[PDB]
Amino acid sequence: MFTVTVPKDLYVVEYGSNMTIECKFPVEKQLDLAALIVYWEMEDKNIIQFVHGEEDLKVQHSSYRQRARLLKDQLSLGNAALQITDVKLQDAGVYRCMISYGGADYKRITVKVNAPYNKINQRILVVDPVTSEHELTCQAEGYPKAEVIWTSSDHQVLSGKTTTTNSKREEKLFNVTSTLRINTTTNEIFYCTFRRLDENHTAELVIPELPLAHPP
Amino acid sequence: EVQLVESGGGLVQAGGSLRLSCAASGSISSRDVMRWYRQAPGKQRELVASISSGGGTYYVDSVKGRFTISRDNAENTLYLQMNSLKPEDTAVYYCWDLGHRPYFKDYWGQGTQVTVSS
Ligand SMILES: [Mg+2]
Repeated sequence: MFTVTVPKDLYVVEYGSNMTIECKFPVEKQLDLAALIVYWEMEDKNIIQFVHGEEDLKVQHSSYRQRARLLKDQLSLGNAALQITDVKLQDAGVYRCMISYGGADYKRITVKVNAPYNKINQRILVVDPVTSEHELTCQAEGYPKAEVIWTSSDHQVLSGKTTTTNSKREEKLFNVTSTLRINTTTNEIFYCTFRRLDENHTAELVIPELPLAHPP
Repeated sequence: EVQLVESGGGLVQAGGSLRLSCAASGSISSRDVMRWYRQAPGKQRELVASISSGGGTYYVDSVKGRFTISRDNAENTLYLQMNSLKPEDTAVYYCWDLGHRPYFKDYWGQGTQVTVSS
């Protein structure tokens, strides 16, 4: 038989990365580019439709527009590699490559998307300069859900209040917020650790000088 | 599963013309790509003409400007108009279809003999 080979059937991919997923098919001498047909699909979405040595863009699902390319140089070496730019959680799923070249076969590939809380926004506001009470806030987005552990500079656990909402900036991604209210002094250090539930990303918060530009 | 039945083959003299027809029955689609191949006696089977879903066509060099592949999706019929026949056009012509609807599969007709007398 003419058989499409897949060197791996499972890709774990990092949110926002580029992935290349490979279908291997036999090519002996120079390939008849005309004869070659390559389809890539994820579930019901068409990604790549390569026929008569060209792509039909008119048939590609919009969610794969500008971000999906067949590597045409690879085609000569029996390689139907699909590259997807800026991978999101919606790109997780089962991919099929379909090749017709002296016969016709398909293979399934599973893509999983890992979305870590690796990016942490922080904010330190004084609540009352007299008590020296401050509000420390860390936020990050990821999947799945995360707890936030607040630690002192001596790595003792402090109690904060966490708020988990569905991201508005993207989809399926959780937006996690924790704030620590504590009486503290300039140059004291705090850590907030995002710990996914079911990896540990830590930010350093340094207490700044009390601002002198403040109303009564 | 799909059946392809080619027709129109026969005896034509050089400079003559004929239309081949392929009737496709079963799990067909306007998204399927279809083709005409031919095999001269003890030569290798070659691709003659190709039509994509988008109606985009490829022709082998030896038939460019003489042969026209077209599709009627309503009647599930593929056509080859063969003009300015030459003796080397003599072959069995096979209809071909790449199915995607149930699964991804290609299907072959049994072929139709074309004989170009000089
Ligand atoms: Mg070949």
